[PDB]
Amino acid sequence: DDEETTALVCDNGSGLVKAGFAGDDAPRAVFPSIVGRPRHQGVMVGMGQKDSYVGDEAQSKRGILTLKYPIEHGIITNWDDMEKIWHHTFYNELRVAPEEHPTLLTEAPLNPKANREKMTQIMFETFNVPAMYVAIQAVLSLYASGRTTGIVLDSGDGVTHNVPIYEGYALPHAIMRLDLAGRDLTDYLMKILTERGYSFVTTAEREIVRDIKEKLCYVALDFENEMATAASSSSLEKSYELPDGQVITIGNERFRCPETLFQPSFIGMESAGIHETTYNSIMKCDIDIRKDLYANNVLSGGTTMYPGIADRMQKEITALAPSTMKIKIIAPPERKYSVWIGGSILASLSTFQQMWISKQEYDEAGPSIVHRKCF
Amino acid sequence: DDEETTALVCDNGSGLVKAGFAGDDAPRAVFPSIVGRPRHQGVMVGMGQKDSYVGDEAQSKRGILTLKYPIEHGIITNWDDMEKIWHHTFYNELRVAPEEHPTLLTEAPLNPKANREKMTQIMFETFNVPAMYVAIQAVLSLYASGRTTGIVLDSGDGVTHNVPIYEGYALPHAIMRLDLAGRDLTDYLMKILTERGYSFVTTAEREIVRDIKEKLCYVALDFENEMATAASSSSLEKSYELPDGQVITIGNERFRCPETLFQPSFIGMESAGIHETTYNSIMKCDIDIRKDLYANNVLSGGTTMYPGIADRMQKEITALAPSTMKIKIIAPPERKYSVWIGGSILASLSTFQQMWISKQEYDEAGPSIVHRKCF
Amino acid sequence: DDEETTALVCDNGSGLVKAGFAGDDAPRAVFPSIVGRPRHQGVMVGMGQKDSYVGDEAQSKRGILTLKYPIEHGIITNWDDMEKIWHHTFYNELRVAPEEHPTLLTEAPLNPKANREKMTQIMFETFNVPAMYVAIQAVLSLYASGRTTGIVLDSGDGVTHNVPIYEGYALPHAIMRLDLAGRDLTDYLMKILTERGYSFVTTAEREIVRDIKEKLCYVALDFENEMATAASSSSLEKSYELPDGQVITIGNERFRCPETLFQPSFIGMESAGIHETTYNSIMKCDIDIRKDLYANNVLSGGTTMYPGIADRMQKEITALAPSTMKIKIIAPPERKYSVWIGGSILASLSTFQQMWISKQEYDEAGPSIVHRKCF
Amino acid sequence: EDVWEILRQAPPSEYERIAFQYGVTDLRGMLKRLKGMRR
Amino acid sequence: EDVWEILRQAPPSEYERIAFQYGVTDLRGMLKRLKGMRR
Repeated sequence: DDEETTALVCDNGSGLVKAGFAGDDAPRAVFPSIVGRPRHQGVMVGMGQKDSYVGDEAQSKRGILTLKYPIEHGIITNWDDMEKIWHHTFYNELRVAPEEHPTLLTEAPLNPKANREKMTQIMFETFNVPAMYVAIQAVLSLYASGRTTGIVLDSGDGVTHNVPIYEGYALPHAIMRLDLAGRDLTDYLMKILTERGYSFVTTAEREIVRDIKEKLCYVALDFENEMATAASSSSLEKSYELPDGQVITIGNERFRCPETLFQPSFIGMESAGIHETTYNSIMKCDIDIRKDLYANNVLSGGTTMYPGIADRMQKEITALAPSTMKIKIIAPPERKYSVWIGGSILASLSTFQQMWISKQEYDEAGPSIVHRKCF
Repeated sequence: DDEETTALVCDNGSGLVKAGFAGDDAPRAVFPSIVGRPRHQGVMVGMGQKDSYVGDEAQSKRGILTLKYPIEHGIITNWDDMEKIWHHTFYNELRVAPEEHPTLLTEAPLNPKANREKMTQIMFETFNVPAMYVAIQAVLSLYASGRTTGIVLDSGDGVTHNVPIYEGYALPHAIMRLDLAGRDLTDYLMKILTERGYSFVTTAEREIVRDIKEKLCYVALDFENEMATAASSSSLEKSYELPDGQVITIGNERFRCPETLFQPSFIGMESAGIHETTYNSIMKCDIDIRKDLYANNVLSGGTTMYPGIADRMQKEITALAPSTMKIKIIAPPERKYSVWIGGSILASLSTFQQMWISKQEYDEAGPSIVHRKCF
Repeated sequence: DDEETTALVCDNGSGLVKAGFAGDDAPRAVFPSIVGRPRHQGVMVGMGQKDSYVGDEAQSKRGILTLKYPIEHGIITNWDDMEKIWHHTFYNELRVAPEEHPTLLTEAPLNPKANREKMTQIMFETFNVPAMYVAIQAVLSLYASGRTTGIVLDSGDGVTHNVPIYEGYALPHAIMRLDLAGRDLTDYLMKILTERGYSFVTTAEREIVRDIKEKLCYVALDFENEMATAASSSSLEKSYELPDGQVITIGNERFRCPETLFQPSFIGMESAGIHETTYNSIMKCDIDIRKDLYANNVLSGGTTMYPGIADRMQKEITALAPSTMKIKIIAPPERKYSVWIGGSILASLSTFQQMWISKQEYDEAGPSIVHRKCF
Repeated sequence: EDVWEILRQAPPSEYERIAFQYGVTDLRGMLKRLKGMRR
Repeated sequence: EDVWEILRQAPPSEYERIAFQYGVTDLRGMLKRLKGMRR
């Protein structure tokens, strides 16, 4: 009931799927990437008691309903889950027919192709959108950066990569992921608080804890003197209302959760901190890109929204970088949407509709089409 | 929008193409003789990302864009490269129509004719300049010498010849080239520094190194006692900021790069030093020209701008010349432009427009015209 | 408890250090060039839990113990590591006193001198061997070639050079390295398989992958038609038991790993394939050495043990060489040991003990002695 | 700024160069507002 | 072959020339066996 169409800027933010349209300004879709199973089935009159309306309601059904990401590790283990996830989107919050609105597709690297293959065709058939098109979440933020040169640190919804770039020019060779997910920090948090006097395992228990991180948990630039600070610093020694109504008390954790992203020792991970991932990437970069980086040290990823994020970023790069060069990490507050924003841009980039995944193109070349000279 | 015309003093300085006009005073054109290829193609929105704007911008695109001389060995392997090189010139920095301004052409000897044949016609057609005219870079410097008698040592942008001359009178028989190019020294530098603790291969890595030579690398008159000096002389033992921001440290190289022009052993070349090329030339010269030389021992070639250049020149010629005769090598600081300068002169030499390559003359005699009784 | 001595043919094969004696036939020493760190320290009764017994046991301790080459890039970043590496050798597998057995030293070119300086003296002091002596791994293979004329392609344990030679006569100028290391191929393998559906980063994970290459990964002569072959060729479509017990499935990789040695594009390297390194070297060689090469196109390097190695070698050289000349690359199966073998020869070359590095000679001239007129 | 007029008169795609030259990392945004206009 | 006797009677070092003349790129090997004998 309008003009040609609006592409469908649909973004499965590693934790939440989110979306608006091309040229949109706010992803009108935002919500958990989980599926939920009740256990008991009190014999209840009537119905309306969905097994799997997780979408954005199920957390209302938290507890009885369990949790399921399909992309769990940024890895879609299952799709029909994600399938009706989409339908939920397109028909409850998108409440919109795919068939007539184009969409760009958000993806991180490292995906075996058939993931997209399948998602693509099924999006055509179940969806018959006018045409689709995929795009690396990483790249999406990248344009969402608009500093076409320099790396971006994408530690976002639950994701992590380094994205060296140079007026659009990025080196995949130097490009990397950090398996870390705010979920991961979640984990160690459960570890600590529970062992520290708490019994905190349950799905929405994880819900509360992630809330805890994203509201209060932080990091201090330093550790060891920061550690001594922790040794008696009462200010941090603050209890937060546990959403049962309890007031969970909090101290050194609030920061000792995230910081391990620089020391997986705490996650015990063999890996290395985000910063020196950045730095070894940059060293991989050409000789004097490095200053480009320094001006383009773009962080990305809201869960990383914590304090000092750059504070460290810079301090350690300093600790590693030649003071000769002047560093500057880049991180907007709005890093969640940034990826959405740049996707809204690209897709909304009228001079660019040639790229979208047409039903036909697939049809002639099936899904495999998607791969060469297209994604 | 002016009077008759200004000839187009266009000079492809063996490393950089450069140019002004007849009667000009500074080649308004100066820039690298390279072509540049990016590799990766991060899928980048929009465009403006030229494959091959090397000209003077590409070094901005260094790293991703690779390097290509067409005249690589003072040998144009390819032309369309050099073609758009010209157009770049004439339309961005010359930003000027060839068709209405004459031009003299800069060339070193040793060129198989068709090189000029092709360059010529295409310059007419693509260019329709009022008329062109070629001239040996060597000779161009020669008048650029104005000491019409005596040899000139042309080790310039990247070139090397001896140019015995005598009130304009030069003996091609005695005339010679030294394949050496500041690029060559570049080479051995990479060899040494890299093996000496460095990993220095990349195109613009070569860029930095050539910069290094032309800013700091030198030679000391002597070697072996100079060698002992090197054995502990801390003053030379100076590190220079690597344009990554590193400070490349420097010692014996700064001089052990160029000096091999007298001993290709280091380049392993079967050839012999520049000096005794001079000397065997001169001995070829008539009996008493030699003193003419001695007053006319004109060096040419800026890359040879290093210390002591004459210092040796004289000392070894001494070591070879009869002290009976009094030597004097000749080398202005401005040896790059010198060639341009003398070309600006000749072409600007009004009493001389008869020589220029007219469209027609070619037309009737095609390009082959160029050869006899003309160049 | 025997006659004069046996020189100590000790060979740090770029990946493994290996050795026998002069006149030996099999390097009785062979094992990884890594160091290993556990992480956690479960509080474990008793001891025997070495931090750093990597040698040949640590891979038993793989996982908990991490990985460390000292020569990582054929570049000894650290020595005490390599120091006790030696001691391990000399006292567990060599289990032998250095002080009384001479040794020749294996080295590739490109080493800043002090590396050998230090290794040398410390070998005397910590080792007091009767006398040492170093020798380029490259040269060592060279005699190990015994075709004293012709280049050798040394892409071995993890190394890569071209070694033009001519009855012992080699041109360093024409001589080159290819940074590529079977480790590098390892890399791209991890890249691919992981992104292709795998999560393969861990040190011994790299262990498995390198095993994978050296057991199954290959190359097909051709690519693009070979590519179509890959497009459906089920025969290659073979899964191999992942040493967890999984059976890692394998297809196009098994070959798409190594082949990039001819196209670093895949490693993204600016460099060029091994073959045309050979060819530009040879062209550097004198006019008619080239046929010498063609009979002497000696490959070297076991990791290059893959199929077709020469198959391509010849086909492309053909593609470049004049069919006038007849090519023949040379590569024994036993290329690992070859270098050891020729070293065993030289050192074992009785007519040659004059060269060995005597304690005294050093003593009077310290280490710097090593350099001139000796190595 | 003139980035407005320059980009409107910028070469069609190289609004890239002009926006990011004049500090507009939100060429992204320049076009996205231009798209809320042209979306 | 006679390479055995020739090399034993070859000029001391130029076993180089004789071995590599008679195809013995393993002058290396010729001496290494001669060394397992003389090692």
